[PDB]
Amino acid sequence: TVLHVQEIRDMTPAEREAELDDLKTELLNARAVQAAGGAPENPGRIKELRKAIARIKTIQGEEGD
Amino acid sequence: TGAGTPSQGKKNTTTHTKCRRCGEKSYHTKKKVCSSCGFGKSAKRRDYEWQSKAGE
Amino acid sequence: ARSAYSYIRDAWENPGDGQLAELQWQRQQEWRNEGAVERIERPTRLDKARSQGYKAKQGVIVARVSVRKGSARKRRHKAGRRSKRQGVTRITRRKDIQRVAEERASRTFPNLRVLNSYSVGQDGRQKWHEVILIDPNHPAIQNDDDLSWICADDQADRVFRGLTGAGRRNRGLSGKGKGSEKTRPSLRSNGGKA
Amino acid sequence: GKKSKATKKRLAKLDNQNSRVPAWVMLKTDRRNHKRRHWRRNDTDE
Amino acid sequence: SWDVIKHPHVTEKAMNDMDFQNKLQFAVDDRASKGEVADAVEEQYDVTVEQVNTQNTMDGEKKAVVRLSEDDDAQEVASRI
RNA sequence: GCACGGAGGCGAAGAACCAUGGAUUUCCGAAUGAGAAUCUCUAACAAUUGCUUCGCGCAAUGAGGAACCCCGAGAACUGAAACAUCUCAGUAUCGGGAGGAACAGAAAACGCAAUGUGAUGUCGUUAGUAACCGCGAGUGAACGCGAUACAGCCCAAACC
RNA sequence: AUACAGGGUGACAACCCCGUACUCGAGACCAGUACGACGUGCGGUAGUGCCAGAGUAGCGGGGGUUGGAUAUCCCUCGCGA
RNA sequence: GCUUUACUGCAGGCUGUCGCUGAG
Ligand SMILES: [Cl-]
Ligand SMILES: [Cl-]
Ligand SMILES: [K+]
Ligand SMILES: [Mg+2]
Ligand SMILES: [Mg+2]
Ligand SMILES: [Mg+2]
Ligand SMILES: [Mg+2]
Ligand SMILES: [Mg+2]
Ligand SMILES: [Mg+2]
Ligand SMILES: [Mg+2]
Ligand SMILES: [Mg+2]
Ligand SMILES: [Mg+2]
Ligand SMILES: [Mg+2]
Ligand code: NA
Ligand code: NA
Ligand code: NA
Ligand code: NA
Ligand code: NA
Ligand code: NA
Ligand code: NA
Ligand code: NA
Ligand code: NA
Ligand code: NA
Ligand code: NA
Ligand code: NA
Ligand SMILES: [Sr+2]
Ligand SMILES: [Sr+2]
Ligand SMILES: [Sr+2]
Ligand SMILES: [Sr+2]
Ligand SMILES: [Sr+2]
Ligand SMILES: [Sr+2]
Ligand SMILES: [Sr+2]
Ligand SMILES: [Sr+2]
Ligand SMILES: [Sr+2]
Ligand SMILES: [Sr+2]
Repeated sequence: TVLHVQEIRDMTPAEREAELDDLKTELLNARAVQAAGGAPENPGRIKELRKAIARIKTIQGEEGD
Repeated sequence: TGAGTPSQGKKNTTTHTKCRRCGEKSYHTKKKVCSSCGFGKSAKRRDYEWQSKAGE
Repeated sequence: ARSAYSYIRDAWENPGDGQLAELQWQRQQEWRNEGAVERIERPTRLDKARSQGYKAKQGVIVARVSVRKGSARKRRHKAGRRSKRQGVTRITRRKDIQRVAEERASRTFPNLRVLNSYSVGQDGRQKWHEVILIDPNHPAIQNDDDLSWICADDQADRVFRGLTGAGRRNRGLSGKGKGSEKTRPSLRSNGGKA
Repeated sequence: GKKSKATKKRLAKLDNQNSRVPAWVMLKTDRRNHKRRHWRRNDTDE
Repeated sequence: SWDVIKHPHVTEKAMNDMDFQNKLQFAVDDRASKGEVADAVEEQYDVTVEQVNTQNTMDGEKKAVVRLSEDDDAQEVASRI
């Protein structure tokens, strides 16, 4: 959602990686909040983060990094 | 000592276990041979025409 | 004029006479000490080899194979049988020794395909045959007008299905008329009565 | 007994499968865990 | 490529280890070693790991008990996630 | 998604869904660095081969598939109102192997004997005929003919 | 209505919805086949005993198998143009 | 299933012969 394919392709290789580490973190912290039985969730994002990561990873392989 | 109930109490040996190759609990851990898929005995998979009716 | 080859041929019509006799007596001493399947750089019977399709080229291999002489090596019946199916001593197998030889050779060279084979004698307890095998994956052969045919997929493991010359003879396929009613096109399609 | 790491993973999985069909699946399908196993009444593999 | 840290293991026993022994507990990939758990933890929360004890759980996962140096404060770390 | 929930989210930046192509594709598995009940230990075409720059450098094999197909191994119950030859039957089952189909195949054929036919399968027929057989029970073709489809070539040697 | 096949829709539906007839498009198979074209070069006379596949053809002992009977096919031992 | 100088066969052992197998 929030992150589209165009935007991802417009990022430089170094940006995708930084963007990747960032997404992985938001996710890790979401799984932490979830593990802590945290309610301030947004079930949509925890799902979106996974897709976003798969997208960047797909784009990274497509562009050669 | 009877061959029935009293002799059943001595059974605590583990022989057949889940097979790495086929997933069936047929891997004889003492023989290291699967009685179901043949693992440990043959590269080819264990099979026989008598596992079904002759004309089928 | 006569080819030099005809002289090898002529020598082998009487392997028990002349110089060939002394050669065999000498050779066999060495053969008896070799394995079951020994690769050899050159055919012992050149004329025969070339005649069967051999060529001095990359991808062409020749191997001498030895097999025990005699009939079947069968185990007597452990369960009830009628007198007829109790035989053990005089029962022979349906494949000749040359065919058994071709198969062992082909097992030794899994990637090669049997082209043909011929006899190189025997002693009182075994027989030797040399087998010509071809590398269907070598370009020197993929480009040979006389041998590239053996590169086709359906030629894979041809020996194991009786597609060899020795195979075809042994299957009673020589005759095109009388006598081949139950051999052609296959022993199996004819109910195995040939 | 002594369980290997793998044996242990399988045992764990079996334990997890031994849970009930979530209540919401009931409403959604508008009306059983056929694989419910008991440690005593049943026998697992291996 | 599998990650080392799966998520914080938050339970009554975990908190005690956090308040009383300056230890953090994590659910981690069972292929990870004690050393790989230490490194990953230091890099993720910028802390110093002193010791790591592991256990392959009956949930099919690996649990790690990570003690931080006296320089760091578990209570404060875990409290920012 | 099956699946009619709750919450929340995605979609006009055209999602869902469908077709084609691509990406990702854990471990065990022929399973191939060594070992192991799907894990572990210290760079790997393990093993067998061909070629070879003689270095795993380049390659092949392995296992699977409903049956079909080809090559080998090969019963007994049963029938004969017993039973041994015979029968059941080259069946069941076993070993090996290929393909999309296999196998066969351009005559040292046939032998309606001819001034005739003209690679090979297969189908119909020839025919339960010829032949076999405690001449018992039973077993059982072919040439030809009508069809289907058609297709004919390459070596060895001579001479170079 | 070149559509009265079938299904769905709160009951017996050509005309409510999907379809159905007609027409049209793509993929797969036929097939890298047929056709076409490139190259090669068919055939005939006379002379010449230059060449033409051996444990073979064939025979005998022992087995199996076959409708194969003296006249099937094969294996095995021995002999052998 | 068992027995034996029941019927018929089959392994196995003994023995001759041929091949392996040559020179004087
Ligand atoms: Cl072969
Ligand atoms: Cl005719
Ligand atoms: K019988
Ligand atoms: Mg030529
Ligand atoms: Mg056929
Ligand atoms: Mg529980
Ligand atoms: Mg421990
Ligand atoms: Mg391994
Ligand atoms: Mg009877
Ligand atoms: Mg019979
Ligand atoms: Mg009678
Ligand atoms: Mg019959
Ligand atoms: Mg005839
Ligand atoms: Na081979
Ligand atoms: Na139990
Ligand atoms: Na978890
Ligand atoms: Na996939
Ligand atoms: Na390989
Ligand atoms: Na090498
Ligand atoms: Na009867
Ligand atoms: Na009787
Ligand atoms: Na009879
Ligand atoms: Na006629
Ligand atoms: Na026969
Ligand atoms: Na004979
Ligand atoms: Sr007693
Ligand atoms: Sr008792
Ligand atoms: Sr015991
Ligand atoms: Sr084994
Ligand atoms: Sr099988
Ligand atoms: Sr093969
Ligand atoms: Sr009990
Ligand atoms: Sr638990
Ligand atoms: Sr024709
Ligand atoms: Sr000829």
